[PDB]
Amino acid sequence: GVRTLLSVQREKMARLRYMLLGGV
Amino acid sequence: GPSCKHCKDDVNRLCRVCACHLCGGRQDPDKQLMCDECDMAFHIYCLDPPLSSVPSEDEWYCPECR
Ligand SMILES: [Zn+2]
Ligand SMILES: [Zn+2]
Ligand SMILES: [Zn+2]
Ligand SMILES: [Zn+2]
Repeated sequence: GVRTLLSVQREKMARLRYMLLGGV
Repeated sequence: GPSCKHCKDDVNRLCRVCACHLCGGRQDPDKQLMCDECDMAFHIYCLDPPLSSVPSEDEWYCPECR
């Protein structure tokens, strides 16, 4: 699928969310 | 650290590196296509001609890489 800036931003937010928590 | 040296991740500055490579605006990130070659962002309405919608394919390439 064509990726949007939004989709990329959401994936970075998700990745960050896991480390914000502590990785689990 | 920042993710973009050019705008230091200042969301109140235009940036043609991490936002629309054509106009620099961060508005409508849902309408900014990512070139599957150079990974720049492009407002569908900044392309010449403008795309009335987000393409239905699996990959897209900007006017600079085609
Ligand atoms: Zn930037
Ligand atoms: Zn634009
Ligand atoms: Zn490109
Ligand atoms: Zn360019």
